[PDB]
Amino acid sequence: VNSFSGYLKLTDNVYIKNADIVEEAKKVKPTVVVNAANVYLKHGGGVAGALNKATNNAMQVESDDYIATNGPLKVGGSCVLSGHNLAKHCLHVVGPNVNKGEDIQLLKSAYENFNQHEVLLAPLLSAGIFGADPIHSLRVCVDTVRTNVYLAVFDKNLYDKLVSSFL
Ligand SMILES: O=C1NS(=O)(=O)c2ccccc21
Repeated sequence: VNSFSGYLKLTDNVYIKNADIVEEAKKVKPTVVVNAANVYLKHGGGVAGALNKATNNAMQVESDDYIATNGPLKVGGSCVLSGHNLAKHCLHVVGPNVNKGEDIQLLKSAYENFNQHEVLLAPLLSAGIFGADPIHSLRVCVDTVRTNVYLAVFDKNLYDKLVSSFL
């Protein structure tokens, strides 16, 4: 038994809710929150900008030190950093950005990072301002992630479409 409340069960291991991931993280304080990162860990907008704002920019300060030491992530890759006031850890995962021309086949590689963590609070990778079809992102998630994932979908309209179209 864990602390996640109000989720619809899609599969053995995947759950979904219409929720602001920031507000969900603040309430649950999960072991792992996933960020929809870019390779530079520049948390300007979308999920990343909202998570970073909720940390009072501490996420960005830590991220800048990480990049200065290690260089950029790979598209499809990840790193584990602090969760600050939101979670124990933040798993920064880079899904392909369709609005930059990145290979959508890299979405499966992105979701494979989640399998290194027993439980995660996450957004749909490559959705929103990353330009991918969220229905596709949910299918890749279900077909790739084997650990327990709690998906927060900000947009109520999209949430209802994801549930009602789920196979
Ligand atoms: O894919 C998406 N995640 S979201 O809920 O932020 C959203 C809002 C509007 C259009 C698309 C999308």
